[PDB]
Amino acid sequence: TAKKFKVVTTFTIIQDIAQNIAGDVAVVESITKPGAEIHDYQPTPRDIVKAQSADLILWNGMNLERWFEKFFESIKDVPSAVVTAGITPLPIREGPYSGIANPHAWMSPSNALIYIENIRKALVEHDPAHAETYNRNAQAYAEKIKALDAPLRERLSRIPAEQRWLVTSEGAFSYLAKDYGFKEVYLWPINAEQQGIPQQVRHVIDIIRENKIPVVFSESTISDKPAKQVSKETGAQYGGVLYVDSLSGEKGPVPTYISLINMTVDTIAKGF
Ligand SMILES: [Zn+2]
Ligand SMILES: [Zn+2]
Ligand SMILES: [Zn+2]
Ligand SMILES: [Zn+2]
Ligand SMILES: [Zn+2]
Ligand SMILES: [Zn+2]
Repeated sequence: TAKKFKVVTTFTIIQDIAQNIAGDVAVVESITKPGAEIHDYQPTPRDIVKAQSADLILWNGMNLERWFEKFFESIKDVPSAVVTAGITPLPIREGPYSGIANPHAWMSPSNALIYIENIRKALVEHDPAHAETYNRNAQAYAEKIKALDAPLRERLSRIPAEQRWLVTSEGAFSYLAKDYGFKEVYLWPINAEQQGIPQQVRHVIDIIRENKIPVVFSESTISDKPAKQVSKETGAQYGGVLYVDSLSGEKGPVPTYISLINMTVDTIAKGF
């Protein structure tokens, strides 16, 4: 037990999944901090030194981290791995990124099994002295993820099909909405600098008309104001905050990936 194998991830969700696979035999750190916007994060010099100190770097791919490839050019002799390998992307459906992969694949718990296997495989490949701990921890964590499916569906089972509309600010929930039979509506399709600020807001306020959607949400790394506005101009309650792009701090409501899924579904459910 000298200095432990060091893994650096781009953001907090991957950090928590990887630390569950690593257990005590490896140290997993995230480049972005809890609460920080991850799509257009601007790396600092201290971020370079952190990534350069790693034995292995994990990132999402599906162009989630618009900043990563340019950043990674400053890192030498450190292998990286894309943890969404083998996931089939859902395309973005409107706006200037229409047709690009929707990168929020981790919001489907069945996809998280694929994240887990990609991370396990990378850990075993580059740290083979601990292949037994990594292989045991991954199987145990995959079983925790599989166990979520029944309580999650049961928690949402009081909402009838026609009523299952999920109205959020970022369209970050397409993978979760597909898994649990929700229709998605959103103020913008993916976080970015962009136009369409008030026109999608009026188009969303539209769809809330004929479907009498009762509740709309925001998310933890972006401004809650546009959702709160939509709630004002309609009769819909503001139900947010949902979690997708970041965990909370270790003492906050959402310190782990499992707590992020459970609490996001729980908040949708109570919103209805
Ligand atoms: Zn050891
Ligand atoms: Zn080691
Ligand atoms: Zn490798
Ligand atoms: Zn043993
Ligand atoms: Zn739309
Ligand atoms: Zn996002």
